[PDB]
Amino acid sequence: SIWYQTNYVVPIGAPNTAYIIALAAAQKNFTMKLCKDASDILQTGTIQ
Amino acid sequence: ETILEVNNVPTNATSLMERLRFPVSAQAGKGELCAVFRADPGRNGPWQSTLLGQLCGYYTQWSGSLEVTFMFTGSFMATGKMLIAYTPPGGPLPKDR
Amino acid sequence: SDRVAQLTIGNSTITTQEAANIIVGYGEWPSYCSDSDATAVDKPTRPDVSVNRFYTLDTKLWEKSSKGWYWKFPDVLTETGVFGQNAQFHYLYRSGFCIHVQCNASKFHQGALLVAVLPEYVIGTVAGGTGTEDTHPPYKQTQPGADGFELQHPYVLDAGIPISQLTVCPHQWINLRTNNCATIIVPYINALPFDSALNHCNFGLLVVPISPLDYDQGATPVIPITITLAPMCSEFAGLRQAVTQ
Amino acid sequence: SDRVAQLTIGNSTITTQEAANIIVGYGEWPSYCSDSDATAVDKPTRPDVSVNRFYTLDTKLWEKSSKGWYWKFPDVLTETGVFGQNAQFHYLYRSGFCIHVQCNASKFHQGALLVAVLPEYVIGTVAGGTGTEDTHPPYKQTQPGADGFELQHPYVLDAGIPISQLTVCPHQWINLRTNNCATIIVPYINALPFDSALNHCNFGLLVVPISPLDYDQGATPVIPITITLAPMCSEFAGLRQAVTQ
Amino acid sequence: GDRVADVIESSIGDSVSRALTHALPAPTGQNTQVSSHRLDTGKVPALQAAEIGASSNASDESMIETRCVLNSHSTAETTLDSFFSRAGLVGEIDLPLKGTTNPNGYANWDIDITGYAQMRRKVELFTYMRFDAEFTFVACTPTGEVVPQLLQYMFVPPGAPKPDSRESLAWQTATNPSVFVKLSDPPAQVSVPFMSPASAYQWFYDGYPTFGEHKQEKDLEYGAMPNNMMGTFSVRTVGTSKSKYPLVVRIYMRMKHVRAWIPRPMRNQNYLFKANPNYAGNSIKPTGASRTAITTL
Amino acid sequence: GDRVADVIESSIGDSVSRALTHALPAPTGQNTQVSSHRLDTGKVPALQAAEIGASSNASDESMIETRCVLNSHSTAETTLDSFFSRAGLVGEIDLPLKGTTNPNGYANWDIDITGYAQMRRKVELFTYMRFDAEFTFVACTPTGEVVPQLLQYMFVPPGAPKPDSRESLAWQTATNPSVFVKLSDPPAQVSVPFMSPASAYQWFYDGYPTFGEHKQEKDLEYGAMPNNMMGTFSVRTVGTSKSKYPLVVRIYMRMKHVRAWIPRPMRNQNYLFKANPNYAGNSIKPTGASRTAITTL
Amino acid sequence: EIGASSNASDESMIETRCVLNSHSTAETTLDSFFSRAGLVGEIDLPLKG
Ligand SMILES: CCCCCCCCCCCCC/C=C\[C@H](O)[C@H](N)CO
Ligand SMILES: CCCCCCCCCCCCC/C=C\[C@H](O)[C@H](N)CO
Repeated sequence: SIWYQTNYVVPIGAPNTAYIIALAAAQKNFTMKLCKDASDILQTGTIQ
Repeated sequence: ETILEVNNVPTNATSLMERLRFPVSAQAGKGELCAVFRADPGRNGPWQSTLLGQLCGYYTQWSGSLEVTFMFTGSFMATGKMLIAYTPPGGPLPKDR
Repeated sequence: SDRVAQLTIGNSTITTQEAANIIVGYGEWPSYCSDSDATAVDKPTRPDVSVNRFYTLDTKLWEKSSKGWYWKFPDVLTETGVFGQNAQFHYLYRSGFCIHVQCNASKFHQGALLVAVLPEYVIGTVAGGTGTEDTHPPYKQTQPGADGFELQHPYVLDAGIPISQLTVCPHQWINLRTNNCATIIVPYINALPFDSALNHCNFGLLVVPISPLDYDQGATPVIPITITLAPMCSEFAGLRQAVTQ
Repeated sequence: SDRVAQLTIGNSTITTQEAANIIVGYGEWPSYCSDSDATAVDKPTRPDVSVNRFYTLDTKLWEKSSKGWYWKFPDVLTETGVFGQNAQFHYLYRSGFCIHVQCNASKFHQGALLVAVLPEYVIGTVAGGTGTEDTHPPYKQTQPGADGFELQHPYVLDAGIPISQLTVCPHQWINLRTNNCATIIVPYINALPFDSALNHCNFGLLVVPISPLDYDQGATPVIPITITLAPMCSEFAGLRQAVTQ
Repeated sequence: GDRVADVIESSIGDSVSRALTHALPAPTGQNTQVSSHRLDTGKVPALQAAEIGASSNASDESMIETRCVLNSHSTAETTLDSFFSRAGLVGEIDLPLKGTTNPNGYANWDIDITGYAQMRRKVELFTYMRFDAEFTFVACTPTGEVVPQLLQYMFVPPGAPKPDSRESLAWQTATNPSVFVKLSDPPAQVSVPFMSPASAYQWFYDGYPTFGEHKQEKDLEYGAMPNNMMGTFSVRTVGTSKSKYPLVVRIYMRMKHVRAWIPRPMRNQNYLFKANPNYAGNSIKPTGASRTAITTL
Repeated sequence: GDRVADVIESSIGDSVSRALTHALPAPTGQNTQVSSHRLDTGKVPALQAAEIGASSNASDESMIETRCVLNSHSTAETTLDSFFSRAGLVGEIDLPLKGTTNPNGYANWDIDITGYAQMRRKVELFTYMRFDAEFTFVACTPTGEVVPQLLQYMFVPPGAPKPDSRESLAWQTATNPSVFVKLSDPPAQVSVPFMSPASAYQWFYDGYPTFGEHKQEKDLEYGAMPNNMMGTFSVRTVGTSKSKYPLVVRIYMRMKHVRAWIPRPMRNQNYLFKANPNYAGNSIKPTGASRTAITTL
Repeated sequence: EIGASSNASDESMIETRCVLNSHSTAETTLDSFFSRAGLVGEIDLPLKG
């Protein structure tokens, strides 16, 4: 959850709305197990 | 790190680029809520936009810590302090800050 | 390299890119009570990380006419998280505190808050105006809780003492053109090694604007001041049922 | 020198002058989770004395027709003292237990209770009598809380298993002509190093009369059975807001 | 740094499990030593105190005059692997032609060994179990006949897409493990590892899988252990058109490299449902045979 | 015994108060060193940042060209004992003949030094104070006259019985300390130790003395510090019949062996009540003299 | 903006315990991931077609 701790303050002449971009990844203790097929199959009919 | 589509709401072709970023703006000082999402990386939702979530789909189990880095793209004159919180299992969506 | 800072304790981490160093009250760090200063014989509980973390308890709005506020410690936390719980089940409590008052604005706003810590902050009344009436402040004014309380006569700190000499107490200033937060670390201050977290407030935190907030029409007018604090070296003794007061 | 005993832990001390030794379940003492068995990375809180003490939670009356009762751990304590609080603010919990079931009578009364500990005590229903209905026990029957719950079919432990073979679980007997209490010490039992004190009950305590209570008319007919227990090596992790279920 | 005494002498953090007992080698039954008469006061092996919770320590030698007997009777057959590493039926799958169930040429079997009593009762003797397993698939027509038909068995872990038709794209099996075999071939057989996220599978989980109010509707989830839910096992005839013959697949499981913890009373009431100890309340039978009197046979 | 790492490397229990500063000898004022002009970049002693919360470190030598001055000015007179060990009025007791107050020949004075402003203001400069004290009792008639009268002063600690008459049995003073002296004698004088149950008396206690609901009625107890309530001081003319002369007793206290902690702003509003910082809200005056303009004297 | 991923570790953002992680990373190697046969071609040889 993301909350306003104080407020987004800006002086005269600057936009009142700005954006945040979020980037995500895993830490170094991260591992995966039990190789399976993914839930998505990007194909409708036969690929020609 | 790949982009997390926290703002996974717009669906019309012409607005898909908007899911790539969420906003912030001047508020009323009530410690208002800005956004929320599940931390589950291999679950449907924002994480599906990340390569992590994608690779995650080829494995049944996983273990590890995760990290999300937020980049502010406002003007240089904009200031602000945000409180970002991870709520471990069992705790429901925080009603307030 | 002094303007930037990070405070991590418990499962909470605080950052700031416009700091003005850190004050360690009375030049001393929070420590646990020694076996020679101690008097009570029961082995204490020191919950560590579950209570020595950062609680973010309040947000006030700074206005061109604000007078100032104060909060009492540990009163502000007695009903919060695991710390509040221990403070309730136990008779005896001791701890230090790391206070982080936050307030950011813009390079076009101006104003300066004085953030200080006043041990044994006893509140007084105006004695019926004339001074003929021996009135006393109500519980809600002496232990305002987490919402704090607004000063009625900041100049005399609602206690007959000059705010001009308040700097003799551990403090910092949040002068917008310079910083966006104050950080003060406070050790346990009392004449006893332990005490009631309920009946006695070791000190009060004061946040008073000395140089009024100002900005031209058009700049964000909502300037919040948020209070975050973390107990340090929390110790508890004298266990029984929980009590709120 | 085995009939007499004293258990002191925390700020609580228990005595008995008619004991029958102490059982240490599965021949092993409660220990803290090792750095190699552990998986969660956050530094845990180990409140010690404030939670590893003796809580006396219930008293049932033994009657010539009583069937028997059971309590679930740690369910019985989740709403009690500082322990209950930690179990609520934290996701993860692990601990051991020292159980002390008490029941005294006179040299003229007779009867024998079986006191046992059954890990993962899953409850079953009678499936509509006929066995054609796939019914399931309600929350209040699976986690009866502190009041415990009375067995409906003690012979099959309300789970399709012979109470006659229950002695394969850590146990003791309170045979009035011999002793007046059972004391069983239990280590953490699970396939995970930590778990929810709310969603999962590591084991159930059973107190069942196998040789019915009896006495002649005129002897005190009110024979209570009291339950006292103490968590041991309590560890907690995964902090957030309090949750009751 | 620590300084106050109580902190220094604290035992908080001791991760070693003090153990009161230890295992000893026991390849054969115990021997019997010679014994003679004993007429003593104070020495009383015969008398015990069961209330304590321990079994009687009285030996043969101390209750009667015994001879010497060199016992070389092996104890090897009662080891967990000897007892469990014997394949038994755990699943049955039907692939009929014109039917009510699987007339679509395929089937999905949620891996659960509690459907058959013989096997189920054995494992439920323990609470926790960790092991590897060998699966064997025996296929034939309902008459026990062998036909020239080709099948595909695919292991579908939780999260992988489940086939919904004999022609599902899922059958591409690019990452899942699949076995292609004919009925004419000997039964297919494979090894499976210990796949739980837990250190052991548990036949009994006294709890709920999720937080929240546990109302009537969500009571079907009491005892639901995701750690035991290994996935689905899907089979299909390999073709676009329907198979000419009706089929049955019997799944046999043989545990190996077994470890078990926490023994418990053995089931004594007929089983009614998979993963759920419900018993017929009206037909509660005594564990064994009964007689007319205690003073007679 | 401890074993898990986090426990071993824990600092829980450290009872040593890490101190960032330390006292140094300073018998005289500091000397002034010679200084010359400095025309440098980077070096800027004049510029400070008060927000930090510390006082300016800029010295004379760095702001102007100074000569050398050997400063031998003593700093001895500003030590706590120099400042406080000077007797001052703290109590006044009246023993009139025909009066409204003490026409019964005796009086009980609850030991409280906050009745007089001069003294009170000095001590309130600190929050905590520990010291021994010398008390001096000056008695005479209301005109400042000396008469041949005998008095008894008795220290009545909390819990000891308080005299209720000039003839109370309490005056037997078998265990309490009493002083018998005449007005004709020089003033009585005694030493008193540090008697609080606390390590120090505290002029300010921000709290309540008891648990419970703190309703309006019990608001008179806000700030009530039992640790500062040392007891009563009772005086009486020594006789069965009433004294022929009206008397006044002035109590002077001189602190010695003083220690103080936590300095605070000095009172700037007239005092109104003992132990209570109430000030007249309508007569809130600025701390000092005022002028008409900031650009004028 | 630099183009690198965050170097911040768990230890520096919260107070961590010690955990000896023996979780294998073997299953995510290229061969583990790819050396599993999958359908790539289908060929039909009908009679009357
Ligand atoms: C080629 C595919 C072969 C199929 C592979 C099947 C692997 C199954 C792993 C064995 C898991 C043991 C059984 C676990 C739990 C019990 O059956 C029940 N769920 C208990 O409620
Ligand atoms: C022969 C009897 C002589 C009388 C002895 C008097 C001893 C008094 C001890 C000095 C205590 C210092 C004053 C303490 C507290 C203040 O007066 C107020 N109570 C503060 O509210």
